[PDB]
Amino acid sequence: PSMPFLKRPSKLDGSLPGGEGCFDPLGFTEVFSLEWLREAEIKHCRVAMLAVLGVIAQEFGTFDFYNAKSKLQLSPDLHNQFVQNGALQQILLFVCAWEFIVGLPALIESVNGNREPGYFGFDPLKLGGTVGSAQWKRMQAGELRNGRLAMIAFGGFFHQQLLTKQGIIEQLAHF
Amino acid sequence: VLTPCQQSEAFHKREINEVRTLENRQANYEANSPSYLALQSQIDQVHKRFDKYGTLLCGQDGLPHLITDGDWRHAREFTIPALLFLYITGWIGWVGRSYLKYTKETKNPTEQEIILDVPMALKYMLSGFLWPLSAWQEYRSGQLLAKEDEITVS
Amino acid sequence: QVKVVVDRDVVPTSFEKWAKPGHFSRSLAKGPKTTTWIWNLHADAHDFDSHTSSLEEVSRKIFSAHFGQLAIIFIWLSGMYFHGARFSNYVAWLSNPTGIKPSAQVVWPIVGQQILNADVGGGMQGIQITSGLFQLWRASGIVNELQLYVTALGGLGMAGLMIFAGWFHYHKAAPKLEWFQNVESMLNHHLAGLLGLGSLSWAGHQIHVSLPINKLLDAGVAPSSIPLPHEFILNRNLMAELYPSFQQGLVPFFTLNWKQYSDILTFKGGLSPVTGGLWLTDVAHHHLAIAVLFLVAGHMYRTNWGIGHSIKQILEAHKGPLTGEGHKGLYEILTTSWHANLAINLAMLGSLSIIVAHHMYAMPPYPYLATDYPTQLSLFTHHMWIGGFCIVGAGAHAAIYMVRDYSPTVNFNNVLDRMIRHRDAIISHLNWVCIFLGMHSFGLYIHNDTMRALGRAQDMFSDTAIQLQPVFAQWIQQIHTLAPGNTAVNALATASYAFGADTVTVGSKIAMMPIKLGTADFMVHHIHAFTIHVTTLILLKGVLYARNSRLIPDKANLGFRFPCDGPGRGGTCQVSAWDHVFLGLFWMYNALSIVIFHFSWKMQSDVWGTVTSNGAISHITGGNFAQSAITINGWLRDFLWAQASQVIQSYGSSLSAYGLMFLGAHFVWAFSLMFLFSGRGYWQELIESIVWAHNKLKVAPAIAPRALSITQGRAVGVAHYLLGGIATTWAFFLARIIAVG
Amino acid sequence: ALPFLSKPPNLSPDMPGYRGFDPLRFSDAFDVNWLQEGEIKNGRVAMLACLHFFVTEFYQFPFFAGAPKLAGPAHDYFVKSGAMIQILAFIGFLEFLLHRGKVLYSDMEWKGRKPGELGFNPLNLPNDKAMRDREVNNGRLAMLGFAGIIHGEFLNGKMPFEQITNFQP
Amino acid sequence: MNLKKYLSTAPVVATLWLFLTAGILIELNRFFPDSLFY
Amino acid sequence: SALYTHHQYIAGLLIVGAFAHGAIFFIRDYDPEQNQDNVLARMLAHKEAVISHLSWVSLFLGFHTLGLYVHNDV
Ligand code: CLA
Ligand code: CLA
Ligand code: CLA
Ligand code: CLA
Ligand SMILES: CC1=C(/C=C/C(C)=C/C=C/C(C)=C/C=C/C=C(C)/C=C/C=C(C)/C=C/C2=C[C@H](C)[C@H](O)CC2(C)C)C(C)(C)C[C@@H](O)C1
Ligand SMILES: CC1=C(/C=C/C(C)=C/C=C/C(C)=C/C=C/C=C(C)/C=C/C=C(C)/C=C/C2=C(C)CCCC2(C)C)C(C)(C)CCC1
Ligand SMILES: CC1=C(C/C=C(\C)CCC[C@H](C)CCC[C@H](C)CCCC(C)C)C(=O)c2ccccc2C1=O
Repeated sequence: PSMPFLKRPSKLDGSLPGGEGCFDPLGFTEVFSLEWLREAEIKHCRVAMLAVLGVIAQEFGTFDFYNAKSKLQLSPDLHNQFVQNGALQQILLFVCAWEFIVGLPALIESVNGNREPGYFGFDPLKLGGTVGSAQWKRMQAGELRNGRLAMIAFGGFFHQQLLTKQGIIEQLAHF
Repeated sequence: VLTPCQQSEAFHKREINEVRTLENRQANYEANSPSYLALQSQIDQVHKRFDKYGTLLCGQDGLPHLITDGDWRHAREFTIPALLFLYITGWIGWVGRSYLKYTKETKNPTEQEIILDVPMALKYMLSGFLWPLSAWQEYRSGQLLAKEDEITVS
Repeated sequence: QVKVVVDRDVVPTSFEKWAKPGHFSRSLAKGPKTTTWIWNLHADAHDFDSHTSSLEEVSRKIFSAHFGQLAIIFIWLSGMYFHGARFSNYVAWLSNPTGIKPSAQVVWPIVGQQILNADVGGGMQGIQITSGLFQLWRASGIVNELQLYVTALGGLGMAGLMIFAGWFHYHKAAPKLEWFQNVESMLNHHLAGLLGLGSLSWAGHQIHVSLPINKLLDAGVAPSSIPLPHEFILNRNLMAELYPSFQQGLVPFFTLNWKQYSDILTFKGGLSPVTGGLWLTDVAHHHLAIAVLFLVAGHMYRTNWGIGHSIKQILEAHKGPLTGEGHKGLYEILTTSWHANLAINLAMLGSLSIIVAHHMYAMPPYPYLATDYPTQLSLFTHHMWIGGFCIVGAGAHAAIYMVRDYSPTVNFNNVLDRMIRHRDAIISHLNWVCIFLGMHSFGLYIHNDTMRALGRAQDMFSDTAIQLQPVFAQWIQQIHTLAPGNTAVNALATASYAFGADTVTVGSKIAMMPIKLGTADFMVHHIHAFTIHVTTLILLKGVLYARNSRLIPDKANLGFRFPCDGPGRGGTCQVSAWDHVFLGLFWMYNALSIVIFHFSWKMQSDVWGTVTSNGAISHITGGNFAQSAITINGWLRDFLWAQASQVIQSYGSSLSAYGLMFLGAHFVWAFSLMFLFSGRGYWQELIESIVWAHNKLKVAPAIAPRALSITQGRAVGVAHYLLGGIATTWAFFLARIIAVG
Repeated sequence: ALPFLSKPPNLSPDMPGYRGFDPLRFSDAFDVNWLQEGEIKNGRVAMLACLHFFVTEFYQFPFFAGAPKLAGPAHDYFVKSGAMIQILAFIGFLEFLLHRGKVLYSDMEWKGRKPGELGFNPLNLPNDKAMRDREVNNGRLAMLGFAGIIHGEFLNGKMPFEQITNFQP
Repeated sequence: MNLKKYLSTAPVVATLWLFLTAGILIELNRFFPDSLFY
Repeated sequence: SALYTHHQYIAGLLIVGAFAHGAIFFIRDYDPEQNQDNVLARMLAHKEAVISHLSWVSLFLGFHTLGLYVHNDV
């Protein structure tokens, strides 16, 4: 088939940035129109890369003035040390701006099919910010793959709690 | 006889009755209970509720009556929400009249009342604010009323 | 034969036709030149058998709409599990159920209505549940709030599968009619797959969740030392202590040594006197009996393998001589029209719901259900009213089949139209039975009314007066007393305590008492026989005279919702098959109003109430039925006046919302009457006399303001008569028994 | 201007204050010229209002107030002191002459190419040039930080000017 | 494109508007409860 | 308590008789050619304003008794 897999030759995709192939084993791109799922994939991969760099960069031990972390999960100490400061409310609220103001009509550009549904502009780079053919696709695959490994790797960075109850640096100090 | 309400005795008996009767529910919970905090805020909403009726006229029942003469000592009871209310439904009436005399001359007026032209609707929604001297200036123009519309036999 | 033939990518999923209201009907996409276009937009919104005659497109529309209904039901049940999770005192209720009144909904604190938050114990207030969800959850074995949050989450997930399901089955994979008229397979999968695997897998839940948990709660363990339901399946050693038959595994099952499963499964009946509900051993054994018996029942329909029946060769073989042709034709009747199937399924669904109501008062199946009487009351009452309305839908949709989808060619001399050949002899003997039962069911109340009013109480129909002891009900009730030793041989206790032995007291509250039926209960049963025969008179008159009456010999040409024919024949107002459904809804309100008034007053005099020491008895009304149900002054005084005292004195207290739903539901009731008595020939030029006052000020509405149509203008009178009249009894019942139970 | 192709609404690029920004397409259905005149008028009156929150220093306290740098119930202080109704009368006596049609969406007085009334310009060194383009920003920044003053009165509640040096919560 | 035309119909605008005025009254009766003056 | 209620129900019955025979007068007894633009023909001319304003005051009182009783009762 067109897939480097069992069999489904080009169900609806095939030109998307799968450099190793188009994966798609289950019937989502059968009926979901694929532009919605692409905007969801890219938005999840961006926010998951922010999540994993959040967990690691916080596990390098930095606070203005707060408690000892011992974790970056488990809501009261970390999360509701932050909420009771009256502090995460705005860091949610500005994203409540961002998605409704510049993500919702952006998603309307993901309605009509005139977007390439990532693309919030945003290349503040010289000598390497190619919007064209080569580096846009092979770097968009970089954002895509590092975002997917950010999704799963953030999955493990959450789920090392039961036999650990410690930091992931302390998980590296354990076997 | 309309006593001033801040010194009516049976009125203050209703104060003692609702504060204490509502406090009978407060005798179930501990000092940090959210229910108990809600009845703290509720007792606040009873003492404020009764101190903010200090200029009404609660008669022999201890219940705050009103006055609709426009005495100007009781204008805050009725005539000020009267003028306020007639402003609000003169707004609504003027918006509805202006919008209907828009869509009376469109392509498909039957479709215009199902599917509101939110362009022209929210044009008139806001534009009917100065309706006393817009109806007074359309009424002098011979445009507010009509003449020789439908009627039955005789 | 059997195969799956499904069109893919049928209807585009654009929002384009939302901008054309009334796109669906070619008789209605003209646009509103009148306001009657508005209301006909909604009454024709689900005439799926009246958009287009093509049964394929209709059948796609309905089968996709079902998933919308199940989407709303899963949103609703996920609402109940989340309101049980976040808002309820269920974890506190699980500690002591007989003390803490059940509540979920915690009213937002705005002006005054914070007084509706009833202090129901559990350290948290809110308006009290009478739906009895907590008794369903203790039977389910839900321990802490996490299973309620998770099951609400799965409720939303199944709601998403139903929205995406119906979207997927109208638009981008929608089946052919050959898929729909595969009815041997539809029964073959509902009798087995839906109901069979439902009851079997539910027996799996009850055995591996509810039996260990509601053994631990029957011992009285707080829900902290109880392990997870989960943690009973990882090892049998947590269940072999509770039931030692789990130690033997499934080996006594496959060796047919089913004596060994007497611990898990049994046939006891009665009620567990600790929890006041059924023994869940009996209930799990019960669902295994529905399991094997329905899974056997599924395999009687030949689909692909030439093994089983078809419906055709069954129905054609019942060619009895008094019908002549036999059932030749019904398989073509019931596989081409949907209103016929809706008549049957609504009739059996509603009557099943009444059966549900009776089997929930007299065999209370949930733990601590008969100890909080409002949940005991209203779960009787509510399944009566959907138990009622769904019957009238039968009388609607058996009428509609006779009007719309009837066809005399396929339906010639069979069992169906041979009724219509003597429908005068049907309706005439319903007419005689209605008058005979009306005299002998209500004239007894006027009789005892006068004899008590004339002083001659010896001439009444009391206990002491001319007795009318119901002989047959007392006799077969005595057979049910003599059940568990004689004929139900392997039983231990009776089928219920509404039949036999001494009552069940659970926390000084009477679970079930042996109901005595004497000489007043007789006459209320003849009320019920009467008002069931009147609705059967109107709803068989609405089906047999649905198509060609001898008054109007073309109703099939006029339609189903026509108002009338005219003033000719001396006036033929309210003559359609719809109009008999219009009357069957009022008589529904009558028949069920006196079913529940029979319930909620005989079971406040002969069952419910409290007990004191030395086994003493104390009902809520205190035995005040048989001396007082025989009249109507005793009825209206001792029930509708005396039981109002806890509804009417409810102001200032937490029941006061019912005191608002008592008055306003009177309002809506009387507000119905304006639509019933008047007619649109008044309102149309009353309205047009107001249209003069808009044309004078140029506020002429472009959509021309007609009055309501006749069938609408009476349909709204029914729909306020039932909301007002039903919500009066709703707030009267729940305001009555919460102040006691 | 706005990069993800969402920028051909009912608006026009040669309009003053333009930097290509209507994500929620308010230019549809809301009469872009009237939205422009509301932006200009909100910018100028918020501009003067934050100029009151700039010249809350000791200068020009002429005999009536005696309440320096309050910014909260100072509104209530002159509801109590009277003559705040009177400035609605005076502003009404302006807005008879300024707009002359004075109805919000019905009959907007579009005659002179620009949302600016009667040509209030006695100095008149610039005309309606691209100075318009640098008026609107000097209104827009005058809007937002104006809120930043009053919210500094809301939850900080300390002082308008005394956040800037080394004063942080 | 036509979704806003569905959001411009009579009941949808009537609920997005009566929901809004109902929100004006409910939010204006938490903030200022028991308002019998003025 | 019975004389008052007696004469009030008889009072309402006889008003409704006066208007019922009013309508019988306007159907089976009315001649608008002997009543050429008469006071009665004037009444039938502005009957639209009459019924619109009766419907107005009846609507106003029905939203301002029932409004105040449901207010006081809530
Ligand atoms: C377009 C708005 C509008 C306007 C200006 C009027 C104006 C009038 N109506 Mg009215 N009316 C309206 C809509 C309107 N109506 C609607 C929609 C209905 C159906 C419910 C009625 C039903 C009605 C009756 C039954 C009667 C009047 C009467 C009257 C007159 C007396 C004032 C009164 O009591 O109002 C009555 C007000 C109501 C019954 C309720 C208010 C109506 C709506 C809810 C408020 C307007 C909002 C409107 C929907 C906004 C649409 C435009 C917007 C979307 C842009 C007055 C000329 C009376 C009359 O003839 O007196 C001379 C009379 O008896 N009206
Ligand atoms: C054994 C398989 C099976 C099961 C479990 C069901 C179950 C159901 N059918 Mg159904 N059906 C089946 C086979 C089955 N059907 C077949 C073979 C046919 C063709 C002859 C039909 C034709 C049919 C029609 C025409 C209609 C139904 C309807 C219903 C629902 C009744 C409402 C109810 O009880 O709510 C209880 C609800 C539940 C218990 C939820 C169950 C949902 C889970 C996910 C099981 C569903 C299994 C599903 C078929 C898997 C799809 C396979 C696909 C992925 C390849 C119920 C969900 C009615 C309905 O409401 O439409 C939905 C309806 O109108 N069925
Ligand atoms: C309280 C009001 C009331 C009463 C008494 C009835 C009574 C009746 N309705 Mg009914 N009905 C009512 C309201 C009422 N309806 C309303 C509101 C609706 C609106 C939906 C309907 C709609 C309706 C339909 C659609 C039908 C009926 C029918 C019937 C009859 C059923 C047969 C029966 O009971 O005979 C027994 C009679 C009684 C119980 C009445 C009391 C008579 C007493 C017991 C004996 C006689 C008293 C006395 C001795 C008279 C002689 C003395 C006198 C001459 C001085 C019955 C006469 C059915 C019908 O016409 O044929 C069966 C029918 O099809 N009704
Ligand atoms: C409870 C019974 C009831 C009620 C309330 C009414 C009420 C009314 N009738 Mg009436 N009527 C009744 C029984 C009733 N009737 C009966 C039994 C008959 C004999 C058939 C008549 C015969 C009759 C005639 C012949 C006439 C009336 C008219 C009227 C209106 C008089 C004007 C007025 O007061 O408007 C005030 C409005 C009200 C009192 C309506 C109630 C307010 C509602 C409940 C609030 C709005 C809805 C609310 C928000 C709830 C929302 C519902 C939810 C689903 C969303 C009024 C609507 C006349 C008319 O049209 O006048 C203009 C007229 O000519 N009636
Ligand atoms: C790109 C964009 C910006 C940049 C925006 C950000 C800063 C770019 C950076 C993005 C980062 C965050 C990408 C993240 C990728 C995924 C991370 C690296 C996951 C790593 C996990 C790996 C290490 C596996 C980890 C196993 C996880 C497993 C659970 C066990 O525990 C063991 C263990 C730790 C080995 C600018 C501004 C800088 C430039 C602009 O032009 C555009
Ligand atoms: C206090 C007083 C007074 C006053 C009073 C008055 C005078 C009142 C008025 C009122 C009145 C006095 C009114 C009247 C009423 C009446 C009525 C009630 C009417 C109506 C009518 C009817 C009912 C009918 C109708 C009709 C018709 C419909 C048709 C034809 C015509 C007719 C008319 C017949 C006086 C001054 C004495 C003095 C002092 C004391
Ligand atoms: C009162 C009455 C009417 C009149 C009912 C009128 C026409 C309908 C009143 C309710 C409508 C829905 C009011 C219209 C209001 C619109 C919804 C817009 C208002 C703005 C908001 C509420 C959205 C009949 O048409 C009728 C017909 C046949 C027998 C009896 C009767 C009858 O008793």
